[PDB]
Amino acid sequence: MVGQLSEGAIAAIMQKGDTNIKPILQVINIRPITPPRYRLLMSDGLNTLSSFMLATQLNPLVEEEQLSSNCVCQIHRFIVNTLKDGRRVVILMELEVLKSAEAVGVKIGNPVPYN
Amino acid sequence: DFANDDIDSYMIAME
Repeated sequence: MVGQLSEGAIAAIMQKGDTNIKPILQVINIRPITPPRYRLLMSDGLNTLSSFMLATQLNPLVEEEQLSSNCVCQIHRFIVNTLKDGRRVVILMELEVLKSAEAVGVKIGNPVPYN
Repeated sequence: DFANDDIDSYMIAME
């Protein structure tokens, strides 16, 4: 099932800062930071990365439970913000949920944290 | 609370 995810997309974002790609990613976890701001742990099958942030305009996808842990989504627009210390925050601007959490049911594959 | 670091604070300060 890992062939369903854009393996290598997290490394490409973190090395190249590519924003043209439309990677297919699995949500591993979502958590609100305190009008909620959602931080996402995402997987591309090979790696996870925890510095994804949901743009406020996408909050309805969480509020209506379309975007939830274990779902698979395709990113259609995102921005990278590189911190002074070199870590990168990935702001998800537009996305489509391709397969619901219920339909997927579990983490895909055995991704390891990016470093 | 995965990755409970200072990235939360950065994302708060954004926008």
